[PDB]
Amino acid sequence: RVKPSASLKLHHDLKLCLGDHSSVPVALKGQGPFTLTYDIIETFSSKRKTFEIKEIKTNEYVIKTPVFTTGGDYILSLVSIKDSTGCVVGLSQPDAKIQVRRD
Repeated sequence: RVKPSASLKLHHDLKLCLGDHSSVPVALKGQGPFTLTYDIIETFSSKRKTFEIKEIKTNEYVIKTPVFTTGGDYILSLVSIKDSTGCVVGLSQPDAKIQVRRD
């Protein structure tokens, strides 16, 4: 039994322009086919984005965050992960920040 999760390698906020997307490298936790769910959430209000990649067997995967067509402030956090037996684990490990601006 393992406690799976994610540990982002991007160790600070990202400076983007408008219409920019980002790429946050994450050395993920949990060894085996895990369903990795994470939230790219806005601190701006509630445009919380959610992405789920099943059976991540990587433990070192750089994530590509969707294009931000508006300068704002976002945090990529971890929602939940899933063991290959179908066991969802509450993810609470380091998060990333994506700060988008308008050029």
